[PDB]
Amino acid sequence: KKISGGSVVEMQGDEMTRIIWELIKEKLIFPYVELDLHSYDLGIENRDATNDQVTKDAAEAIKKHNVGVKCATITPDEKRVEEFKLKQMWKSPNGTIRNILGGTVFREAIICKNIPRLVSGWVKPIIIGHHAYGDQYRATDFVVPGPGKVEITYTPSDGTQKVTYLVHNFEEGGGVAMGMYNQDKSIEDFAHSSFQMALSKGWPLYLSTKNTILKKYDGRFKDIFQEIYDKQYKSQFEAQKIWYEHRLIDDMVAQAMKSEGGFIWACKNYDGDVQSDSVAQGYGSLGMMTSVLVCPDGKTVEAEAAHGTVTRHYRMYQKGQETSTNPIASIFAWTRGLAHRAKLDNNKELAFFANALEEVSIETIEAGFMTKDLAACIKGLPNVQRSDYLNTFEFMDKLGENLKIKLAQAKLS
Amino acid sequence: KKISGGSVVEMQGDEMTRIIWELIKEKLIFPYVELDLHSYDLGIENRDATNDQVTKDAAEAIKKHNVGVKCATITPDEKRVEEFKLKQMWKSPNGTIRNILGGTVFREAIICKNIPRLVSGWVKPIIIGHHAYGDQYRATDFVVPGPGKVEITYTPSDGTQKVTYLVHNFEEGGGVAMGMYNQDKSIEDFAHSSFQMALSKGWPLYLSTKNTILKKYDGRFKDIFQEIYDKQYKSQFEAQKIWYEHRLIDDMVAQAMKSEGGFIWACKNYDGDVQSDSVAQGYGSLGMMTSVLVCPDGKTVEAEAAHGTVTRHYRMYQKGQETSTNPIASIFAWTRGLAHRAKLDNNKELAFFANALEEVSIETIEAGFMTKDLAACIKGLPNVQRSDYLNTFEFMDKLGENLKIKLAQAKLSLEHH
Ligand SMILES: NC(=O)C1=CN([C@@H]2O[C@H](COP(=O)(O)OP(=O)(O)OC[C@H]3O[C@@H](n4cnc5c(N)ncnc54)[C@H](OP(=O)(O)O)[C@@H]3O)[C@@H](O)[C@H]2O)C=CC1
Ligand SMILES: NC(=O)C1=CN([C@@H]2O[C@H](COP(=O)(O)OP(=O)(O)OC[C@H]3O[C@@H](n4cnc5c(N)ncnc54)[C@H](OP(=O)(O)O)[C@@H]3O)[C@@H](O)[C@H]2O)C=CC1
Ligand SMILES: OCCOCCOCCOCCOCCOCCOCCOCCOCCOCCOCCOCCOCCO
Ligand SMILES: C[C@@H](Nc1nc(N[C@H](C)C(F)(F)F)nc(-c2cccc(Cl)n2)n1)C(F)(F)F
Repeated sequence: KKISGGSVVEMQGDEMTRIIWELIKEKLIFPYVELDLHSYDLGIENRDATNDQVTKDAAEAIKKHNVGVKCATITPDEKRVEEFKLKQMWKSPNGTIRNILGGTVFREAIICKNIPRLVSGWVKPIIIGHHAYGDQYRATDFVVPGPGKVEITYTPSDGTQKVTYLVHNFEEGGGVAMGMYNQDKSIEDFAHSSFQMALSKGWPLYLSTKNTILKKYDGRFKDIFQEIYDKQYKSQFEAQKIWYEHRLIDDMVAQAMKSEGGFIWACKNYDGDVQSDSVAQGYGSLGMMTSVLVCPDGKTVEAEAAHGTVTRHYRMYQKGQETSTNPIASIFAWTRGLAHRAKLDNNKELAFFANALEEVSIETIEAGFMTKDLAACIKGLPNVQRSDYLNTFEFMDKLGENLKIKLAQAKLS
Repeated sequence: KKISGGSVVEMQGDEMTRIIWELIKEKLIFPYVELDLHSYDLGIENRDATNDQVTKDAAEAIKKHNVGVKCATITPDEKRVEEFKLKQMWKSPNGTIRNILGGTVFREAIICKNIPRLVSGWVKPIIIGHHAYGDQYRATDFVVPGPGKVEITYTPSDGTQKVTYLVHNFEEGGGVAMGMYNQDKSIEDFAHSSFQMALSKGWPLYLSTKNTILKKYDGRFKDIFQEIYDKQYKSQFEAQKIWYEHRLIDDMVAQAMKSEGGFIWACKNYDGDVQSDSVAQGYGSLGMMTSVLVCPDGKTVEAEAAHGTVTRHYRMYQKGQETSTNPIASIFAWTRGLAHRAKLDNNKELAFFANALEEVSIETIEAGFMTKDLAACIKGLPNVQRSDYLNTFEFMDKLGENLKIKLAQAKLSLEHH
């Protein structure tokens, strides 16, 4: 009857994405696929009840079963503490999971040909791999109050000679200073994840640094990537007629705007983070941005939407006002997780299903059925009328009918 | 009968831009302008021979004569050391010059009517206000060879106790660490140049930081800009119905991509570096962008192309293949440098020459004669044929033809009379 899906780790989420997540399971997944589902409720309340232990348990389950699909979750702040009366201000579950798995998140826009892009020549997506460790995000910065000397020092653990460098001698007034770092193993894992992602997609890979300026700091990224490429991955790239190349960051961003798309882009922490919103708006909507965490083994993945829980739409839903929330990124978390599960298990039936759900979602939007965010990209939000879009539940119903028709004609060979 | 040009500091560069540089001088400058030329060879080989002292010499010359025009230069890494057998990995000459001169680098695309953009919304220009001092260009980075503790310390001049901050304790391996800084006074001058540029153009101004992560480092930039705005510029902005607003760099990049253009973008050193190439490409080509470093005094300027030596095109040139590198940005380094020289000396003839060469450049491209990069914006790179563009030297020939006619008509005109 149903396709045997295998073991999948499922992580339930919050707010509007929580509603869509159950609609996806009930209307798109469960009628056709039978899964060994290991479910973890990462809803903000269950996280509070378990003192965030449910988040660590889910990450360990992903490590054992190799495939996880996650719904967007609330990252607590001070207002969230008051809203839910949380015991503590729990940290981001995405950060906790990524730190336990040790992978790199790759974000990819889902492209439908009728949705215009802000950059004219983009025909294929640009997949950015984000090294989410170190650099500015673990740095120590401080105000320099007046004249004085700032130095950075290194004291070896083996008791050998301590090294000291002059950062700056403030002579006239004050200013600011900061120290930051990165780690060899994290960079090596970042490289492995990047090479594995490029090989799975069959696309070339680019790493961006500023090693001409940061000769030691950024040069280490360039050296680690090149040595791992030359020793472990180059023949696989050549056999697929792809390649790896290092580029300076300023040249790289311009090359990305000029390109047609269709490459993997390994980004340092800052470079990947600061442009994520622009890539989403550049291709259309945040609702079309999916993501996958790829571990250096190439075997363990965790897929999820690259956007949040869409709190503003959830507030409208709570007051009975019509919402039109895009489910594509959430749906593609399931198809990408299920497609990886099928690749691990040599499951042709599941691989066919995952691709069929992708085609169904793209064909539906390209046929003119879309949510308000996509209609606004075509027409401009001030010009969007009610007849231009389907609400959140109508669009899920339309996807469910098209998927049923697609699989029914696929069963007729 | 040549135009008396005055004192100009010239800095020769590397690879493809070095070849274009000589063509500009022999075809567009030397036949029409007689200069008191102070030339410094910043080619990678002469920098290696002088142990990079020629770079410091050029910066001091710019300080003395107040006008510098620089060709793009190689900043070496390990690959360049082996290529040229260098004595060491010399620091970027631009970082050295900018950190001696200080100030703000203003960068803006060169717009021709027949060149489609990559960002269709950018109907107005975007001017990048790039802080030229500190941050990554004056950073101290090193390899961490193994387990150990990295700390950053502050020892105040007032004799009180040293302050020690833990950066990271490497426990099981090695990695990298670095320290960087900036100075209150240079941030203040950066703010003043940004506000004054916005008021001169009549456009709003935005400053982008990452103060959500670097609350102290980037918070200082945000605080200094807001302090100077509220106390010295806010009323003037409101008189022109413009404004200044701080933006998170994440929001600013997305906001700029959705925008109509027509604003000044004050950027920190690293961000202004990336945005220079990105904004140039969005309007058409890296070869169509000016860049002028303006020192806090306003008297000294260093003009340059925003792009690099175009190594990839030079590699084709070395193979004996025809290349179509865009020389406009390098030409506008000369015209912008000479225009400031004319302003300092109140040299009407030289001021006319600089503007005339810029007009000839625009007019030549808008007439259909352009390099391959601009033909690709019109036709799309998969569709461009050899018949659609000129190589670098044919294009320089066409410019020289039109400039000779333009300057000949100027000397017969009434304004010269
Ligand atoms: N993956 C994760 O677990 C992440 C979770 N979050 C959490 O999500 C919550 C909300 O964060 P927020 O800043 O609002 O960011 P969101 O991504 O949730 O939403 C921001 C805006 O983007 C638009 N948007 C995003 N996703 C969709 C979609 N699927 N369909 C239609 N429009 C969409 C909406 O615009 P408009 O209002 O104009 O219609 C929305 O208001 C926070 O608690 C945050 O911590 C945040 C980031 C990642
Ligand atoms: N101000 C300076 O002195 C600078 C010096 N450099 C140095 O230059 C060298 C090369 O740097 P790189 O990263 O390649 O950056 P470049 O700016 O030199 O070139 C990158 C790419 O941009 C395009 N491009 C740039 N300028 C032009 C132009 N005038 N006409 C047409 N296309 C152009 C070309 O793209 P395509 O290949 O698609 O045709 C080129 O391959 C390095 O040694 C670097 O240190 C770099 C930046 C600034
Ligand atoms: O057939 C499936 C299709 O279903 C469509 C969507 O289904 C949604 C189901 O989501 C998953 C839930 O299923 C698992 C069971 O979960 C148990 C409860 O899960 C918690 C989800 O939150 C539900 C809302 O309750 C939150 C409790 O309130 C806390 C704060 O309360 C504030 C006061 O309430 C405000 C109500 O609105 C006010 C409007 O003015
Ligand atoms: C989606 C765009 N990515 C991107 N765009 C810009 N600039 C835009 C062109 C604009 F000027 F409009 F803001 N900058 C960056 C960047 C990256 C790393 C560090 C920094 Cl500081 N910036 N990334 C892409 F790919 F289309 F170029």
